[PDB]
Amino acid sequence: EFIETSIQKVTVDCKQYVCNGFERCEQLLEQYGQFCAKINQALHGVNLRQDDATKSLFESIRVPQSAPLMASLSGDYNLSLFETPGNYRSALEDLLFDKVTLSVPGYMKGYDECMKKDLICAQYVAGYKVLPPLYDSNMEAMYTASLTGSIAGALWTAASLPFAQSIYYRMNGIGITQNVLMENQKLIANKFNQALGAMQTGFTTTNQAFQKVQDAVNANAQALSKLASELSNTFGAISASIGDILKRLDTLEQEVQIDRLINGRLTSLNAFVSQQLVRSEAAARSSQLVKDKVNECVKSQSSRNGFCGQGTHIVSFAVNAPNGFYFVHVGYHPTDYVNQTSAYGLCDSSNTKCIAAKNGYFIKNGSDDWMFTGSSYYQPEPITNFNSRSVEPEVTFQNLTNNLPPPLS
Amino acid sequence: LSKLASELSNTFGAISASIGDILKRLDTLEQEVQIDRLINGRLTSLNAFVSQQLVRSEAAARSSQLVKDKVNECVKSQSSRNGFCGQGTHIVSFAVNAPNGFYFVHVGYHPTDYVNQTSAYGLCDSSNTKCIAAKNGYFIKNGSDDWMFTGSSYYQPEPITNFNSRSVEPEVTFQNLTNNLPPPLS
Amino acid sequence: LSKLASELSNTFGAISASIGDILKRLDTLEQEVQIDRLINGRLTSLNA
Amino acid sequence: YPVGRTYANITIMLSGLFPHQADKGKQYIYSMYHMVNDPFISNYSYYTEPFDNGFVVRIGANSNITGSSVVGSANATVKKIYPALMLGSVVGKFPSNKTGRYFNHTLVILPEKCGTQITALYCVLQPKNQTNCTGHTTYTSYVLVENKTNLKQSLQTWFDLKDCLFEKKYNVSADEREEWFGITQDQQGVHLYTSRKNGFKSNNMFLFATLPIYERLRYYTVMPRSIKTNDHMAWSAFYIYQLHKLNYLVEFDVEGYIVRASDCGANDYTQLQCSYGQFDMNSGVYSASYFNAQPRGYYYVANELEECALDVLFKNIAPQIANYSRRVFTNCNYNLTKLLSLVEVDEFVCDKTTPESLATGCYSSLVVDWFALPLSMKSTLAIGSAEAISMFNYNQDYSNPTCRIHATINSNVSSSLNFTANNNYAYISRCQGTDGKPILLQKGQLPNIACRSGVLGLSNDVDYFGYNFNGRIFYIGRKSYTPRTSEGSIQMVYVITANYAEGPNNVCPLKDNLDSLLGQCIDYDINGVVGQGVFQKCNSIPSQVFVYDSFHNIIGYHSKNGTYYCMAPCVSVPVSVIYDKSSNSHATLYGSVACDHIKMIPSVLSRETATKLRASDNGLLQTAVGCVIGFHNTSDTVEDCNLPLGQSLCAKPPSNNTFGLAVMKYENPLKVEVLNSSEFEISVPTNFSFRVTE
Amino acid sequence: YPVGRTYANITIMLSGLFPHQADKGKQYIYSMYHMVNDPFISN
Amino acid sequence: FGITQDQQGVHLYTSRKNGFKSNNMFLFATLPIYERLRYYTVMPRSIKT
Ligand SMILES: *[C@@H]1O[C@H](CO)[C@@H](O[C@@H]2O[C@H](CO)[C@@H](O[C@@H]3O[C@H](CO)[C@@H](O)[C@H](O)[C@@H]3O)[C@H](O)[C@H]2NC(C)=O)[C@H](O)[C@H]1NC(C)=O
Ligand SMILES: Nc1nc(=O)c2nc(CNc3ccc(C(=O)N[C@@H](CCC(=O)O)C(=O)O)cc3)cnc2[nH]1
Ligand SMILES: *[C@@H]1O[C@H](CO)[C@@H](O[C@@H]2O[C@H](CO)[C@@H](O)[C@H](O)[C@H]2NC(C)=O)[C@H](O)[C@H]1NC(C)=O
Ligand SMILES: *[C@@H]1O[C@H](CO)[C@@H](O[C@@H]2O[C@H](CO)[C@@H](O)[C@H](O)[C@H]2NC(C)=O)[C@H](O)[C@H]1NC(C)=O
Ligand SMILES: *[C@@H]1O[C@H](CO)[C@@H](O[C@@H]2O[C@H](CO)[C@@H](O)[C@H](O)[C@H]2NC(C)=O)[C@H](O)[C@H]1NC(C)=O
Ligand SMILES: *[C@@H]1O[C@H](CO)[C@@H](O)[C@H](O)[C@H]1NC(C)=O
Ligand SMILES: *[C@@H]1O[C@H](CO)[C@@H](O)[C@H](O)[C@H]1NC(C)=O
Ligand SMILES: *[C@@H]1O[C@H](CO)[C@@H](O)[C@H](O)[C@H]1NC(C)=O
Ligand SMILES: *[C@@H]1O[C@H](CO)[C@@H](O)[C@H](O)[C@H]1NC(C)=O
Ligand SMILES: *[C@@H]1O[C@H](CO)[C@@H](O)[C@H](O)[C@H]1NC(C)=O
Ligand SMILES: *[C@@H]1O[C@H](CO)[C@@H](O)[C@H](O)[C@H]1NC(C)=O
Ligand SMILES: *[C@@H]1O[C@H](CO)[C@@H](O)[C@H](O)[C@H]1NC(C)=O
Ligand SMILES: *[C@@H]1O[C@H](CO)[C@@H](O)[C@H](O)[C@H]1NC(C)=O
Ligand SMILES: *[C@@H]1O[C@H](CO)[C@@H](O)[C@H](O)[C@H]1NC(C)=O
Ligand SMILES: *[C@@H]1O[C@H](CO)[C@@H](O)[C@H](O)[C@H]1NC(C)=O
Ligand SMILES: *[C@@H]1O[C@H](CO)[C@@H](O)[C@H](O)[C@H]1NC(C)=O
Ligand SMILES: *[C@@H]1O[C@H](CO)[C@@H](O)[C@H](O)[C@H]1NC(C)=O
Ligand SMILES: *[C@@H]1O[C@H](CO)[C@@H](O)[C@H](O)[C@H]1NC(C)=O
Ligand SMILES: *[C@@H]1O[C@H](CO)[C@@H](O)[C@H](O)[C@H]1NC(C)=O
Repeated sequence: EFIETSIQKVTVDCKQYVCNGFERCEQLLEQYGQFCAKINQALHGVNLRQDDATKSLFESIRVPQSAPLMASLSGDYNLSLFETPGNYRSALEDLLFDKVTLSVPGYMKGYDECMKKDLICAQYVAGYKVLPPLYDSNMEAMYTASLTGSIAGALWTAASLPFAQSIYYRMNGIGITQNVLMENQKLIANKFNQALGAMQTGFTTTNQAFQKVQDAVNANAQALSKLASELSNTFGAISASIGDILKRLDTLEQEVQIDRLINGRLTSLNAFVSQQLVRSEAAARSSQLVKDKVNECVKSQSSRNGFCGQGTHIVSFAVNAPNGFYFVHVGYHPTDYVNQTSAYGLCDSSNTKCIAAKNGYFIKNGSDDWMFTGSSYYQPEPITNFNSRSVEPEVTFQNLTNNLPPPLS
Repeated sequence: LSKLASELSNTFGAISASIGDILKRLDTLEQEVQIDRLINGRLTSLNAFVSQQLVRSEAAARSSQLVKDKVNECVKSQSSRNGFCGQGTHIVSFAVNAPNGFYFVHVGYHPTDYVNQTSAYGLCDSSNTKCIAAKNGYFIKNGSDDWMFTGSSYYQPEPITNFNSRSVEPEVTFQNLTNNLPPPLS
Repeated sequence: LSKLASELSNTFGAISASIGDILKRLDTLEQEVQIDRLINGRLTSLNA
Repeated sequence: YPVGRTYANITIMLSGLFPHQADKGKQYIYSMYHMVNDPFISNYSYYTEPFDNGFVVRIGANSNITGSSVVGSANATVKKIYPALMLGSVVGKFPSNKTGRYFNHTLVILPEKCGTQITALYCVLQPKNQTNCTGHTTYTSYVLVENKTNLKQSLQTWFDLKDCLFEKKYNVSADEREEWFGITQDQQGVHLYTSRKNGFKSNNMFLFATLPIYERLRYYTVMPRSIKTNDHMAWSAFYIYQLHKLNYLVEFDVEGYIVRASDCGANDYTQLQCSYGQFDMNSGVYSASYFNAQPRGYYYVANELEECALDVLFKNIAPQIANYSRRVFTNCNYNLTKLLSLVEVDEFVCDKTTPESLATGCYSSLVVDWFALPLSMKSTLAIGSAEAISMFNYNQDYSNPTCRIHATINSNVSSSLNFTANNNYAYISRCQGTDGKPILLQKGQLPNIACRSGVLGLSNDVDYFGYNFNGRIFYIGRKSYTPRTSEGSIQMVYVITANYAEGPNNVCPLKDNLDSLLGQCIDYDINGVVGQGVFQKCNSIPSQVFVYDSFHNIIGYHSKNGTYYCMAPCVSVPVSVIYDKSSNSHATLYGSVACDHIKMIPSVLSRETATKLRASDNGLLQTAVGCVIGFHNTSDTVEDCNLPLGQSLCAKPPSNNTFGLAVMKYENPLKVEVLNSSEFEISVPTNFSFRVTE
Repeated sequence: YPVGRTYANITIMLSGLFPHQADKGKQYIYSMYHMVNDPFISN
Repeated sequence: FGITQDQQGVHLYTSRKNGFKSNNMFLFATLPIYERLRYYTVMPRSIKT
């Protein structure tokens, strides 16, 4: 699932956009007020707010402790998609930036090939400019790599753990019993690699989340094209070129035609500024969402359904995206269910002390001899003091005397 | 407010920004043409102000929900999540009024100097019958043996005591020791 | 929806809110002039 | 001060006549008599400087100090001396081959009685043929001399006044403070501005005189003045600065006086101030505009072809309106003066064009429709007419730029070139078919052949004649008219339709370099395509000429000689201004452009960056976001940046006076290593400190 | 091809004189003399 | 091949222009016929064997 947390920072030369450097148009524009100063201040304000939002987001993502060798030193968990290997991006970040149809403008010498030889090349004729990002592509990837290397800290109250031990402690708190993990270590790792391989091979036009990454780029491209396409509209005048209006028509009627061009250009610029404000509000909401998603899913385990992906959350990985952040949520999806019955809590007929199930249920194996199983996997076992607690007696508790568990005897 | 107030003086292509001067100077056929282009500018200004007020109302609704979350997670109780309730590790927060909103003063716990140390997942004897784990800390070691316990946010070697170590299940990765075992495990 | 539907009857300074009546009542140049100020109003309504 | 509107305590943009920033002007010095003694002068009667939207004079200044006498070597206290100007419309030469003579009427401004009265007389100065005065073969200069205690009586010695209109006298109180004086000519007359209006407490200038002078002054000179007395006294030097049509950003104070302004094209920081309309700015990277990208040249080329046959309009007989003739002119150059010299035009009706622009301008075709029609029925050709002319004879197509010229040819010219009208003239007054309805005529079409054949067949007027033609019978009507005026002249109507297109635009006006204008903003007029842009020489279909863009923006031009020219808009290179409020220093970012391009467009940049980039080289660094000027590479890494430049790039403000180009470094977290063993290493603190985050 | 303005690599909404889709038109065929005299034509 | 009458005369279009590399048609002639054409017919012909 993908969240878009960055708008396209652009600056528009208002005077060149509206009047194309013609003194007659600039004389007629001054009776519409201080439009260019207001538009310049609005664009500078939204760009400054976007820079502050990026700084705050990356300061929230930053983790004080990380293990850079954890993603490479692991068991059968093929974690090479998020492994940092020139380019400091991981395999998934490179895959996201390569499979998307994004035209990155030349920030260092892009004027030399746009001219002297396309929204990255139409900015030098339409009088706008896409500002470069606040952080380099490498520097953002080091933040993402440090976050990925810090995933396997100790969940309880820093501490560096192997990835296998960390997913073991996550699935133990899921509800799967102690003895199941030791008997299915190989099967669990082989099941993890199958899901990651399926997510690797699904990068096509079939998954909706990558299509969101494409729609963000398409929205930015449509906004820039809509900004640049009003230089050809006449808006009812003889032509869209101010010089042709000045050459063809007399002084009294040039005012009418130039004014009806000016109103169209003003409407286009104001519509662009309002769109940038709405997109800035969306980016602020999505930035708060990304902060919450990172700090909860990537740095801990979720106790709430739906958030941190569907199913029941185990581990999440956050990587960079062309316009935002990309999250990979690994969940626990059970397949086959077995119907059973259990009790709120069992105890002897005297009701002196009574116990309750901890992270599971007290199932019955036959007509008697109550056992304990995990809440997420079926594995009956004798009741032990480390999987039950002493609680208050209740009137709905089961009364048993034939076979007493060692907490009850 | 300045954008709303300073566009009364814009002629918007007319001969003047005053309706009375247009009515006095011009005939009844061109009066419509000039007054209409003043009117269009005024309507554009009012519609722009209303749309801007709608977007600012959206921002105010989102920030009001944010302030409710900040108060109920920072001020009335301390928060267990990082980044939220200020940077660092949250301890206490104060909320005061601001001109257009609310001001929050978050006080955090910021460590300065660190000491490297080694610890263990658990701690029990060679029989591996009952084993313990540290509570709100790690089981540090001061040499060959004699495992001790310190806090997770401050270095202070203390003897292992039953109120700071709960009994847990035995595990295959737990330490085995029989020389100076703590009173929970003796 | 009412704001979308009720701004089709505004003339926006034209002689009528119907294009057919404008084409019936005016010559070519004033047809071009007066239809354009209806068009601007409809574009403003749709963009709003 | 901008006359017409008074402002107070605001900050707006003006577009009046102002001098450019850091203009030294021209400095003039007045001397004394020697130690009989002789005047001492400074060749000031030979220079006829251009007027050029007026000038401004800094009267006084450099005063209250110990100056230097010009004669000999002596020092004395400097005092304020009022200059005496001499303004005229036409120049020439004295009869000594020495310049400085103003023919016709001459506005002469000169002070009276040690600068307590200002006399501005405006009249002709005839030279006086005497020895050593103006108008003789032996002549050096004219000097305006006066003792210590009138200047006009000294002017009577050299020149002889004749036929003199007025003489305005203005009173001025003698002081020693610095005074501003300015002159400006408008349609009302020659306005005069001084800083002594509304009290004398500022350097702003307000209008105090408007002399009626209705022909434009183009030249001005300064009387060489010397005052009869070495170490006695000294006189100040007055400076004259020219007024240019440009923009300031001004700031008014509480009593509505200009206390500070900002020349928009002067610096990069003033381009920032003018682009945002604000004086006091905050630190940050901004986006500036070009306030110095005005065009500085001109270019005009067009295809040269044979002359169009416009002489067919004035031969054979004048056509009837019912049988008018049409000619379409393509692939030829046209001379419309051959049309407009033989006729007396007294009405033109045009849309989407003007007759002034019909003579110039290049089209794709030229459709001319002409017929004979009296001027008394010229309303039948008007738009929306309900007469029989506009529905059966000639309906005008208004979808294209047209000009309907109602012109007459007098009998002398028409008899010279054999233009005659002797047959009957008539128009189709009815064009009904067999069914009872009239056949209306489409826009821009000849009359219906069924009605036109029948109408041209008849010779007498009839309203409901039944014509046969071929097959179906058409009921037609014929009404006659006389196009010849009873004086003898013939009245014609010419309809000229001009078709514009984006193609080759072959038909162009008839008339009887680009390498010198490369790299500057120029006005180009190439094959009927007008606009603004700079030109470079890029590598090269060399027959479609204008290579376009997907947005139909012209990006290059193929010259006729074979070379390929590389145009761009004058404002195309994006400019970011890095301003720091504490240090009050500015630097410039040229984003996304390689740093060889800026060195070949120094004309369109600001007035200070042009002089920095034209004098030698260096100062330009190639970053990952563009070419900066005003930076220096420091190889320093920072963790936070108050002026973020781009891709992990800082800008350290100065504390020469150049910004430091730092990079953002990623502060690595405390690295921990994973465990193979059972034991796992931990990071625990031993010292803390409370920190606040508001 | 729309005269008066050229285009290059762009999808644009045109308007002009064009034939409607899936029109068969009118098919005309020529021949030789019927079988070298008596030429063979249609009406 | 295509024909079209306008206000400036009768235009003639063919696909052989610009090297004859496409099926698009470009203007190659403009006959000075200012009478608006109403009808057209196909003249029969037969080439010798
Ligand atoms: C377009 O047509 C007009 C009119 O035919 C041209 O104006 C003509 O220009 C010639 C060239 O100078 C003039 O001839 C001059 O005649 C005087 C004596 O009359 C002679 O002393 C000069 O040496 C010269 O030969 C002619 O008078 C003038 N005619 C008119 C009516 O103005 C015009 O030149 C044409 N345009 C172009 C670009 O050629
Ligand atoms: N006979 C005589 N006449 C004069 O008018 C005269 N004026 C001066 C004035 N000399 C000076 C010396 C320095 C600067 C000067 O430093 N000006 C700065 C501008 C800054 C400012 O002073 O306001 C400069 O740009 O040079 C000006 C005038 C001296 N002797 C004179 N002697
Ligand atoms: C400008 O001055 C010239 C003379 O330098 C004036 O020309 C004289 O005009 C008068 C009156 O028509 C004639 O009697 C003279 O014969 C002219 N002399 C010469 C040499 O041409 C001219 O009229 C003045 N201009 C104006 C507009 O008055
Ligand atoms: C030369 O000195 C005189 C007086 O010594 C100056 O005149 C004063 O200028 C100030 C400046 O605003 C005024 O406030 C006073 O009212 C003036 N006093 C008089 C008596 O006029 C004069 O400005 C000095 N000149 C220069 C160039 O500084
Ligand atoms: C109506 O006008 C047309 C053209 O303006 C005349 O046609 C010309 O006739 C002369 C002699 O009859 C020919 O030499 C020309 O070649 C014709 N030109 C064209 C374009 O057809 C026609 O004669 C006029 N009708 C009448 C009755 O005078
Ligand atoms: C991990 O997967 C990649 C492709 O998904 C494969 O090339 C690589 O060999 C795998 N590594 C292991 C250890 O299976
Ligand atoms: C268990 O015994 C207690 C006391 O005799 C009684 O209150 C309770 O209802 C019994 N539970 C059941 C499930 O019968
Ligand atoms: C402690 O002893 C048990 C049983 O002998 C063994 O399984 C476990 O691996 C031992 N722990 C270590 C750290 O060797
Ligand atoms: C002039 O403007 C300033 C702010 O720029 C303000 O403080 C001051 O009150 C204004 N003066 C008057 C008389 O209003
Ligand atoms: C002025 O020039 C003319 C010719 O140019 C010459 O005949 C005459 O002698 C010159 N007079 C003086 C004083 O130089
Ligand atoms: C001045 O007068 C002398 C003789 O008196 C004569 O030769 C000369 O031409 C005159 N010059 C002028 C300009 O009248
Ligand atoms: C100055 O005075 C002397 C006599 O006192 C006189 O001859 C001379 O012309 C005067 N200078 C003028 C009027 O310029
Ligand atoms: C100028 O001053 C003189 C004498 O001091 C006086 O007669 C005249 O009226 C004054 N003129 C003005 C306009 O003040
Ligand atoms: C035509 O020329 C003759 C001879 O020059 C002249 O007498 C006659 O007045 C001229 N016609 C007109 C209308 O002036
Ligand atoms: C006018 O016609 C006469 C008749 O012969 C001829 O001599 C003369 O040259 C013609 N003039 C012009 C200008 O065609
Ligand atoms: C034109 O091509 C030549 C051939 O390589 C090259 O040297 C030159 O730099 C090119 N010039 C431009 C402006 O691209
Ligand atoms: C600045 O210097 C460093 C090291 O000397 C170099 O790596 C860097 O590329 C330089 N930057 C520029 C813009 O030249
Ligand atoms: C903690 O650090 C501060 C600042 O480095 C120092 O002044 C203080 O003495 C330190 N306290 C201890 C107990 O080391
Ligand atoms: C437009 O031109 C580019 C480069 O010449 C080409 O790759 C592309 O296929 C063309 N068409 C479209 C629809 O972009």
